[PDB]
Amino acid sequence: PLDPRIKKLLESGFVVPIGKASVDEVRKIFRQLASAAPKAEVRKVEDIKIPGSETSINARVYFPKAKGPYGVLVYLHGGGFVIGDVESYDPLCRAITNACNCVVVSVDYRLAPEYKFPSAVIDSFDATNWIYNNLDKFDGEMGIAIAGDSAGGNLAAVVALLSKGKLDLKYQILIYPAVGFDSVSRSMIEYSDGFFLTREHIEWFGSQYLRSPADLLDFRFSPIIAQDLSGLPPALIITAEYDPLRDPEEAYANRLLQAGVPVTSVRFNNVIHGFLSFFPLIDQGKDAIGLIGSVLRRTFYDKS
Amino acid sequence: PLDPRIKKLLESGFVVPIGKASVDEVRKIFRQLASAAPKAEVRKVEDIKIPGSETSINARVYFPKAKGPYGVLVYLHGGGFVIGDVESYDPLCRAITNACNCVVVSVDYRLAPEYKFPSAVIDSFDATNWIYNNLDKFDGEMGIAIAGDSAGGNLAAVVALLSKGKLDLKYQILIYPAVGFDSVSRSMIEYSDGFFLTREHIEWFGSQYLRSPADLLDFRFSPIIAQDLSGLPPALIITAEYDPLRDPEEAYANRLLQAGVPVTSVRFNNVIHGFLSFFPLIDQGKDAIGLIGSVLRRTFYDKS
Amino acid sequence: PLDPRIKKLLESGFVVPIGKASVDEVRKIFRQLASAAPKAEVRKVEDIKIPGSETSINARVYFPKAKGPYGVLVYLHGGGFVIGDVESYDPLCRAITNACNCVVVSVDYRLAPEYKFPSAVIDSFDATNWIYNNLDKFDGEMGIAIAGDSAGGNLAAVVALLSKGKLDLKYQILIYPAVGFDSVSRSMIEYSDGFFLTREHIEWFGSQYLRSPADLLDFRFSPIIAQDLSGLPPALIITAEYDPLRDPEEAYANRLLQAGVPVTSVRFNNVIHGFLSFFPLIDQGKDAIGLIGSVLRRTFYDKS
Amino acid sequence: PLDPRIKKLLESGFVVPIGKASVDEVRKIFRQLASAAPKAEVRKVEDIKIPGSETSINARVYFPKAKGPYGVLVYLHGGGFVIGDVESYDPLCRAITNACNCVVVSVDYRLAPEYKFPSAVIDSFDATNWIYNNLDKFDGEMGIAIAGDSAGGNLAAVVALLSKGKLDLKYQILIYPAVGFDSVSRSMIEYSDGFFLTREHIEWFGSQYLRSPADLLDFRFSPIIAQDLSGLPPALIITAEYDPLRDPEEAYANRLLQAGVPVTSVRFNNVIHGFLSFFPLIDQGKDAIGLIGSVLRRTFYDKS
Repeated sequence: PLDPRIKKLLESGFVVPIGKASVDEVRKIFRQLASAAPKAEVRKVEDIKIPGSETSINARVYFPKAKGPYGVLVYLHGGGFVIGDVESYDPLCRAITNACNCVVVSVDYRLAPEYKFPSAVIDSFDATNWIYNNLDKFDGEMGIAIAGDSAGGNLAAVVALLSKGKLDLKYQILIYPAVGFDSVSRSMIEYSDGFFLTREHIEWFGSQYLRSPADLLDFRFSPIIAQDLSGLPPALIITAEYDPLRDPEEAYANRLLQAGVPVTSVRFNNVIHGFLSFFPLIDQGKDAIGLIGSVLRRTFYDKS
Repeated sequence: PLDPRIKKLLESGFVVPIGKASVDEVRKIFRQLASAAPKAEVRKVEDIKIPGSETSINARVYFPKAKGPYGVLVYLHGGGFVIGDVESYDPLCRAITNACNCVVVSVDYRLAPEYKFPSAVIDSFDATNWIYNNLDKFDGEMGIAIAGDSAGGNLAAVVALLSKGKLDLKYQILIYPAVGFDSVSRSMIEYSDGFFLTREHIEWFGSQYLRSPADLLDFRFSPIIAQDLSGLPPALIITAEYDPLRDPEEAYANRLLQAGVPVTSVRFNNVIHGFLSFFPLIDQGKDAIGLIGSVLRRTFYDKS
Repeated sequence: PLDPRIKKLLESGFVVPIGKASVDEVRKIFRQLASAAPKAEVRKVEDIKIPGSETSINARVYFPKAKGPYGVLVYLHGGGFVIGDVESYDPLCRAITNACNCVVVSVDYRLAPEYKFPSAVIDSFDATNWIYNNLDKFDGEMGIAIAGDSAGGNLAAVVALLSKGKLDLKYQILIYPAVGFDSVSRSMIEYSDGFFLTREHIEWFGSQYLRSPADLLDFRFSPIIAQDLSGLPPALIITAEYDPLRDPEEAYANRLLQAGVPVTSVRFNNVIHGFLSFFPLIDQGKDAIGLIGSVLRRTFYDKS
Repeated sequence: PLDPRIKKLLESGFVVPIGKASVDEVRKIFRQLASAAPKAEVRKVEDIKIPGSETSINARVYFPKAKGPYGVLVYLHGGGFVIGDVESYDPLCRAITNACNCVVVSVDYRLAPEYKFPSAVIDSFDATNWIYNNLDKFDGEMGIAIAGDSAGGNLAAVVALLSKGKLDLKYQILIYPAVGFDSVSRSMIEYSDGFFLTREHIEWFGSQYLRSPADLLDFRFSPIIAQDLSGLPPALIITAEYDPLRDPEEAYANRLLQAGVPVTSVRFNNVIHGFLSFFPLIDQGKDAIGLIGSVLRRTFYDKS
């Protein structure tokens, strides 16, 4: 079952009313839930502007207390392509920075409904490309990895596909990613209601971001249908037991492994979608951050 | 685990080499596996020609020994839209006829690759419509129901959708139906190999029947994406534990139930896709036929 | 998920308050829930007294409208070894009689807490033995089979074990049986609350029937630990998707199959423990009765 | 499915022939598989003798390169209560030492069949008690935690129960622990063969360690039946997807959570029982060690 702490939380009015309030109001509610966590100190934080192909892309750079040289983690926030932003994810990014002893660059990709698919993908890819070619500005020569949660994990997976034979990503961290259109899985049907992220929210986010049903078949929305997954960076894929998105994420892990990509696929039992964002209230979220920290310290530094 | 009888069978060379032999050779091998079962006597068998909108449609009519009046079951064979035919399914149709005490009309819908989607759907619908308007010719006034296995179960489900507010179907029997595009489910990933129907076969059948990826999003191929499942006939949905197709079929059951359609969804444990076709070698197949017989005698006759 | 009809029912106060009211009151509430179903006509009903080794055993005999000769189904009711009786199960037994065209003998085995384990087992075995040696009194020469639901299914399975090389049982029908001590399965943990039969009820029933923890290891309470399951009668095992007892029943099916016993193991999706008792309110219960009818008409009569 | 790397490994003759070779030969084969991994440097290693209530208990103490003060992890090796020892687990203990920046004390508890249950429990508890009262000898004032894998994880869980209101354990790390008698779970039935640890091995180990079937009901063998799990130390429970032992471990996690104990329960997908012991050949094993390191650095030091 759910961790009783989580069951109590959901019963006690822990909700974002996606599809039942204006886009402004749902953004505001999410800001308050996410941005409430403590902001751990880091060494230095910098806001920068990345020159993207279609827009100037805001990003926030977090430097760790450890001395360089560093690896650089490009981080793409979640929020169903519609909500979230760099500043609401500041507590989570600072926690990751400290766990990984690495530079984290959190990207403000364009959001729907104002900017439809594939705008978020273009910005996420353009930001990763620029960071790769400018690692020297971050004392970042230990290399680049890409990470994101939920919608951001979808973007991370897709950027890893788009980067093949262009950039040299060390690693992809996919934190309960959306991996594409799912009208069929058991987890999607079983956990459609009552577990924080609902089927109605998933459909509402889709209705804002996608332009037509053809986009469902586009690998830049559904990377699980990509023709060829070989040669992608090694993956850590974190899933949550009581999450409608769980089964397709475990399928994507298996497909990567089948294509010879190294994958550590881990299900956090007893918890729900989005749990890292609520690490003060959901202890397992801290341990998932610690797991991200382990994998990145190993890839970048060959350290424990 | 698999029923040891089935494990022994698969180990002992029980295979159709889909995608690894010519269309002619795979059709021939399937004919031999299916057509090998005993042909139970029925009262009378008749081959008829149904005037379809695009072709003359062959069908075989089986009359039960019980006296009329009858319900009429329209039966659509499986074979991935490419293999099978009325004559290979003659043993299974005779078994159903005897179990249900009903008239069975088995439909020879056009096959791929010669005829692509949606030719099989058009023929299956046209046949059902004609049978409905001609029930009197079968002493068939107790009404019409639709059934099929695998690809035929897909066609049965889709005909039920297309019939809403045109015909009065009493019931839909979906025997491990294909219910649409699935790149994500656990059963599909878990049972992709070694359980008679493989992912490679599913992809090969798709490559023969579909015209483009857009067809994946067509409700006449993927009925699980239909906009509105309400008002469909009550369903019996039979699934098999070790079948890649299992999870999406259980999702379709749940979606029907959510739309207020009565559904009896039953998983036959320990068995594989296609098991009713092999009822002499797989005892559970006999019991699945007996379950079909119960549901149809109740719907048509209000008899035990 | 649950069939919405069932979810509505449970939400609407469908409960037996096991462990929270006196034994008299819980028996009375169960009588009212079970005995409410319509009593289908049969040909003749007779109450008899079977001379058991420890008690005179009441049984109710139901004769079908079909002409003889008959098979005889020994039926053992459920109720956690504590509640239920022949008369509350009269609607279900009449439904089975009509489905199977067979004689049903429903046994009033001694109940806990008045009579502890193994009293129910002794009576169930003694009744089966007497019926076997007296089949001629029922025009019952087509043979004997044993069936029960829940606690009664436990007793049926155990009688099948105790009968090996004494009686010639044709078949065992185990309808969501209790198959022994389970402190570990996923279904038990997952469906411990909210699905009609709860962990607290299971523990309360155990506390009334068992004498000490050693009884947990007795094969006459936990048949899944029996040393040797070979040579038992072919089984139909019915399970329900949302039932804490589900996983150990599927394990018992697998163990039988591994011991070379023919088993048809079927999970009724979307439904709860006890669903056949509520066949007027839960349509799938009718279809499960129809499946029992198919299997028994085949074993006894070699008829469809 | 299994990680293809693991499938290749198992196919390529990766086996301990438990129950099919002498106790000496199975011990020798395990020594060679486990002891083959690289021995990472640590600061200092010491072999000590702990005065137990029934025997002098050998233990190996590993000091980390980081400066003190330290927490102390008591480590209990796996091997089904029969095989393994401190020296075969030296590579894994050194890896843990480095990940946790902590003192690890690996305990040589008495083995079956020479010493039956509960000898291993008595030694594991006596060692933990002595280490707790002698933390000063290890510069170990940051406290004590207990960890073990498989049989050792069973012993760790049981020591945590036995320590309540005697010692102050900070944490219990249970790495695919055996949590007691399981004749019923789906994982046990499903993964009984072909996944390195088999049902036959589990039964053979039991037959060497236990004295009678009554021991199955003893909470010091089956901690999942303990009367009261409240007030135990926070747990990290690691399970593996393709492991017969998986389901009862997830049940034990849930029971702890229900008793208000903090638990992080994580399933490593695609891998088998014992995978941390094979961290050079199974990459996920390294990441599981990194997760142990995160949780211990947090509990002992409040560090990332």
